[PDB]
Amino acid sequence: PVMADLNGGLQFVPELKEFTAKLRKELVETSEVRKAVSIETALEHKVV
Amino acid sequence: IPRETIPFLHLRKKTPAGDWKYDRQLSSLFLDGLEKAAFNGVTFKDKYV
Repeated sequence: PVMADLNGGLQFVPELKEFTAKLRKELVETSEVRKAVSIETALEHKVV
Repeated sequence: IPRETIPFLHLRKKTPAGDWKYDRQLSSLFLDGLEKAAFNGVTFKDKYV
């Protein structure tokens, strides 16, 4: 019987769980803050 | 515990690679606690099992 590790090396990056859970927790921040800052400046531009 | 020698009752410890290798220190405090538990005995008071 053979095993065939077609894994890119993801057994080496250590503590991948939150290493993963951080990469996306940042992609929602950088996404949502540029959702909120963008709409209010566009809203700022509507009161001046 | 002789060097390079694995005792019969050893605890293990994950290595950053992912497997589990015999650790000696971490299997030391288990194993002497046994030997302590064999001369004085161990108490489980207030356990809930």
